[PDB]
Amino acid sequence: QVQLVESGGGLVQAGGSLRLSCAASGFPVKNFEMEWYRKAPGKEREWVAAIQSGGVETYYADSVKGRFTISRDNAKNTVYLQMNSLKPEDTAVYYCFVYVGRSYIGQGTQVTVS
Amino acid sequence: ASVYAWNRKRISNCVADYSVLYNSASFSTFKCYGVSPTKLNDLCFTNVYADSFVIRGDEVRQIAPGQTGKIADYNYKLPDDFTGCVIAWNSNNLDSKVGGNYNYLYRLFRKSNLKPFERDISTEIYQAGSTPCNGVEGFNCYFPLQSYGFQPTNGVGYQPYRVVVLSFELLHAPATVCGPKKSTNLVKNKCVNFNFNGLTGTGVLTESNKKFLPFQQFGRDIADTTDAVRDPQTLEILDITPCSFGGV
Amino acid sequence: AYTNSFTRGVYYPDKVFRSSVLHSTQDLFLPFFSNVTWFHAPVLPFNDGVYFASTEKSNIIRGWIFGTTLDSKSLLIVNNATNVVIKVCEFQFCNDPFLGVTFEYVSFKNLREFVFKNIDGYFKIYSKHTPINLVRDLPQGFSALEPLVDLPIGINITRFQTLLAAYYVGYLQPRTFLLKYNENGTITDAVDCALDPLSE
Ligand SMILES: *[C@@H]1O[C@H](CO)[C@@H](O[C@@H]2O[C@H](CO)[C@@H](O[C@@H]3O[C@H](CO)[C@@H](O)[C@H](O)[C@@H]3O)[C@H](O)[C@H]2NC(C)=O)[C@H](O)[C@H]1NC(C)=O
Repeated sequence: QVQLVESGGGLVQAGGSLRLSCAASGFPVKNFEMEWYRKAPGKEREWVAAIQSGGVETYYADSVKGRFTISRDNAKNTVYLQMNSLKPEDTAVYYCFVYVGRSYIGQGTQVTVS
Repeated sequence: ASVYAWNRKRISNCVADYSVLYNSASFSTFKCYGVSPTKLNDLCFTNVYADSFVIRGDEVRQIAPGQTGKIADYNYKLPDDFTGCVIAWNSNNLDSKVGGNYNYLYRLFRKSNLKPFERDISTEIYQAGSTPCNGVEGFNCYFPLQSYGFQPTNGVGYQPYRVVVLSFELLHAPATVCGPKKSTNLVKNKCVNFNFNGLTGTGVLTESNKKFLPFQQFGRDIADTTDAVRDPQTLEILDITPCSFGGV
Repeated sequence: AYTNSFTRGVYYPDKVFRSSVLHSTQDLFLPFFSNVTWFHAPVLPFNDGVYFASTEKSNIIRGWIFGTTLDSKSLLIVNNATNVVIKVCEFQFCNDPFLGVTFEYVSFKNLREFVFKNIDGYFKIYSKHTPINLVRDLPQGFSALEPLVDLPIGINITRFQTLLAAYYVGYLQPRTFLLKYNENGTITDAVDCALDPLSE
């Protein structure tokens, strides 16, 4: 009943910017925590950014603090993911995650930085 | 231990004191069901098997007697009318390495609901389509071993609450591990009530002149009135006299 | 083989000191002047209780197993060189069971007799030491068996088997005793009430 899809992907170079999104159905994002994970070639899955369910505190991991920003829109039920100051270490496949009863994994988006 | 390998360890015939655990300045959402947390140390019960895990702390309130969800479906399940305590507290400084503590991968998919108190271990990937996976990962393989993201910049809902399961069951089993039982000092030559090691009562308590074999704990006399006891912390033998009464 | 049990099998029924009184009680008891099953070295049944009265110069016998099926379906009370291992574990023995020369506890010219008792889920450990010498049979002397340890399992044990220069097995069933306590608190004499009408 929860369907998650990802949009807004593309190809950038070193010094570019991008903007990802995760449209949602069947649950409110103001009652559950939204997370984002990425998947680089030759690497495992690791967390990028998240918003808590209260919407007050946003968090970023150790290599991605100070540059990335996650934001949400409650009326469209879509969470936006902003790319800034991109390096070729961020070449990955990006997914959005939520635990509403069970876990739901989308189809993902492809972001290639070179 | 991990969620695939949380062992049912039988630590028995010792004591696990819980009064030092309340003053640890660490416990957050601790909730002992059935019986109160205050009287865990004086009264004990059998089947004192123990478990442990660091569960990801987004859905700690999904673990309850009769509450389902994600953790209660695919990690660890509590039945109705739970006797026992699961204590959740944060582990931020030590279970968090730089770059993500991916030492605890976890099961994300199971075909059925978990039985309460089932330690689940398996290798085989999830079956969600009708096509079987050929070993090479495809679009309907759905690799269950996902990674918890355990980084130091995560919040309190994202950081793992460490949980220990001191599960309490009822059987024809020995009550092996209990909490401590405090004791006062010894009063002598006084008409007084006593609470010794198993036996309570009233009288006047004196020094002895007899001796026992090393296996008696107390003693009686003709027509079975208790006139003696051994004290356990002093290795001495102590006598019983009834209090002053009579007619006027 | 069988032999006569002259005055054996008495024990303290509880941890109560009594001085110079003739206490009478009824409990699970070995009858006086009964016949035990002597074996000279064997599955033996377990109705309610067993009196075990072995002698050996070095105690090559060290283990005896309780249970219902005695297999992996349940105590293994075994000794070793400096400890004993007792645990309730579903275990195995081969077609020639021998010792190759949920608990833990740390422990002829010898006669180590023991009695085992079964009530209310509890199994209790009684023993004596008996330093006297007789190679023929169990002697004419008198001894009372003091308790050692008590532990609950809640298992209806049906039979047993000992493993490894002889052992003696008798059985227990309820009759009434009289016990002769001394000044120092030990049992010095006993009377089985239902033995002969003088003792009645
Ligand atoms: C139960 O616990 C109590 C206290 O932990 C034990 O009593 C202790 O017994 C030892 C040996 O009798 C005492 O040591 C001796 O102390 C005297 C003077 O106090 C000194 O002259 C000796 O040189 C020796 O150090 C010890 O003080 C005493 N402790 C207390 C607080 O009274 C008791 O032994 C324990 N019972 C068992 C079975 O372990």
